[PDB]
Amino acid sequence: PRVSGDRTIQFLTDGYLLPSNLRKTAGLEPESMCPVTTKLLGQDATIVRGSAGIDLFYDEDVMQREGAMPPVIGDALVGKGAVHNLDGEEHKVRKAQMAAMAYEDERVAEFAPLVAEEVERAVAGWEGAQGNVFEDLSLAFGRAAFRWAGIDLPAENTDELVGRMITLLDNFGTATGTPKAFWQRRQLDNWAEALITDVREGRITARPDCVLEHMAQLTDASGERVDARTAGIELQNLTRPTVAVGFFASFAAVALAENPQWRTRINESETGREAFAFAQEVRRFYPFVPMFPAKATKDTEFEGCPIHQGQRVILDFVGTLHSAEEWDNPASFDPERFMAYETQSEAETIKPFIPQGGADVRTGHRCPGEKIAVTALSAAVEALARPEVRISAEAIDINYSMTEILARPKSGVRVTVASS
Ligand code: HEM
Ligand SMILES: CCCCCCCCCCCCCCCC(=O)O
Ligand SMILES: [Cl-]
Repeated sequence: PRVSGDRTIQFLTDGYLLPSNLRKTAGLEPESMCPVTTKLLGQDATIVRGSAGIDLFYDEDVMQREGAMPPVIGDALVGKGAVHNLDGEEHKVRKAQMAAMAYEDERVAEFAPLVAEEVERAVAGWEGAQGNVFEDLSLAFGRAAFRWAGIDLPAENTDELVGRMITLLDNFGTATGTPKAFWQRRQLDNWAEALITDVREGRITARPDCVLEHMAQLTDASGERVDARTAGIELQNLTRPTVAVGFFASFAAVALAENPQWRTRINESETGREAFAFAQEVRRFYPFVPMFPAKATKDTEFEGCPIHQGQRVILDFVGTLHSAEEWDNPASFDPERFMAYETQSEAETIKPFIPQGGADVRTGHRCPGEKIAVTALSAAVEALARPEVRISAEAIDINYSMTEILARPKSGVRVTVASS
């Protein structure tokens, strides 16, 4: 199944609709698990979804990541030289040092009280006032992330830097926004490089064993220290993605307005299980990652389709999270599908549940921040569900576009907290 012509522009105009549009244009039936091949940026690109597509995408014998992401996205979103671009042993060594910070249960347990504290502070600012879920909880997450990482700055400096990360996250994916994203990337990179260099030269003392200290000590596979700008880029890769949970927190507010019986179950629970399952179904249901790219390292073959060395393989995330072959009633928002699960570690066993990637965190490229993200999103869900929180139901607060990346309600979701 091919679609003719170069569809680079159609990737921009369709956003999250691109993979299902191309499958339709190729003549596949709805719910087909057949690959579809198009041309993107001058080369073939084969879009796959579902469990067999996950296995291909994460097979590092045949897939590499270097060069797979277009730099206009990647250089702005993750920075040059980031772990996302690395392959083989250099990737393994870099990923081990970053997963040691984000994915270890002891460090996640350090983050939990910080994000609960910052979320409660944001929600307190809504009392009798006009709040914004996306802007205010993204800022709360960023404040928690900076304190968690040991980035110790005056309050106004932290807020300004988190503000830059929000502006970057809110703009990297459109033609109008990309110069704004690249400007923020340069300022943030300059800031993080100077902070890393300050720690390495003794001008700033990091808390022992904190994330900032471990990023200043970042080394490569030969044993040499990674240059200071790249280490600052990796420090951002352990704080900016936490700010980005604000997108999921916006959707969670929409979902609580739309599911009042689940909201009641959360408010009446003492276990946290409903809020956890609700947070997971927000990540399953709502669009965040549209798709993700890799490049073939050698000629191979997937379900009768030839894969040429150098071409892209694109894992369709929306189509995997919404596949009728992988999920019962995938168009239904239904937290019951996660109610039997207790932790994010247990949720990893669900093979098509890949909102932040698939396969294994330490041996592959899968996101090492899912425990952090579910912790932050769960804290948001619990606070948003409380009955004094009044979530606006107007069309600009509740609806969101599927043709723009990243997606969120246009208003950010307006909220207020009832006060006497
Ligand atoms: C806001 C929710 C988040 C989403 C939707 C998200 C999504 C993703 C995705 C799709 C990937 C790529 C997986 C792959 O290459 O196969 C990724 C990688 C990564 N994420 Fe996340 N992420 C989130 C939160 C976080 C958090 C909280 C952290 C850490 C604090 C984090 C750090 C990373 C890192 C370091 C990588 C690169 C891993 C690698 O290439 O080996 N992310 N993320
Ligand atoms: C022409 C487009 C091809 C593929 C485009 C993929 C867009 C990727 C966007 C999501 C990347 C995951 C990182 C999210 C969290 C963060 O880095 O702050
Ligand atoms: Cl299911």
